[PDB]
Amino acid sequence: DLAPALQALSPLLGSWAGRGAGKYPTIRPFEYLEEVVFAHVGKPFLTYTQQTRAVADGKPLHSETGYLRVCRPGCVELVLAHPSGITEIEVGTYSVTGDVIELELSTRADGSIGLAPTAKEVTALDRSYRIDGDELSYSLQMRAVGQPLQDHLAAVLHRQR
Repeated sequence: DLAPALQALSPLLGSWAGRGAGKYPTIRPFEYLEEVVFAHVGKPFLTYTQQTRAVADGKPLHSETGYLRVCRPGCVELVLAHPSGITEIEVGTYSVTGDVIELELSTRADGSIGLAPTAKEVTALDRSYRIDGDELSYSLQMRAVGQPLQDHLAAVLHRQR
């Protein structure tokens, strides 16, 4: 069933929902609801899809989709497409301390960003995830549009039954 390489990350499997917030020097702050699903097809990667929407009415905001590859246990390659015309490969590592998993990834660690002709100029993304039991939280930092690498999105999600 589950590929051996994915065993440490098995607590990610399933559906998660919660709420977060975003900011950047070039935009107004905002908040969002978020739904994520992690699944697999028997190979050494997880599938991942995310949709966010406005807190007030539920209007679609951002989404992302792709794969969390486990090269060899302890190392990850996150490969993502964004509907904003951007692709992202973040590379990094994780650690398990009991029911806590900490994952740290970045495009800056031999990752990649691709920009469609009409996309905004994003040049680096860093992600820090913590899965603690039924709570998943993250912070994402971004370097883009003339601004230095800094906090951009963060959320807390909870495992759905």
